[PDB]
Amino acid sequence: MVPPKLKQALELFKSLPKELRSQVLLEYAAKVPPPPPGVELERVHECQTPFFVHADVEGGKVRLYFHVPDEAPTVKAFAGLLREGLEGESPEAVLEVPPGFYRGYGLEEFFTPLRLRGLEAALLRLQAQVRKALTS
Repeated sequence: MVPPKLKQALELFKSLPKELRSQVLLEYAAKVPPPPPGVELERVHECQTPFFVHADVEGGKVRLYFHVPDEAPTVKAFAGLLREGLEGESPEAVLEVPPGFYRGYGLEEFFTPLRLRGLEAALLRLQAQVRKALTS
């Protein structure tokens, strides 16, 4: 099931005031460092913008990597929220995460049911990139 680091962010979100929730989603993106030189990110067709993600596990922790060209706030926001409650997590917990772990809160109403389509692909994709790690 979804980890705490995340459940916390979400729980805190649905708990935080909308107005704030907005500023929160922003901060998150602000807390999104760039990937290392070499790593290869896969574009997320599902999403309109050229959103590149890359899930992996080094040692015994997961390593999330996002790349936003237009540095979209709504695109980065999520990308951040993902790592916010995944970065450092396990490759099994990150997989145990459903494609709609933001429904039981108040994120969907933030990134719309459309924008989600793309954001989602992010997880689904990563989750597909993790399976490898398991036996990488």
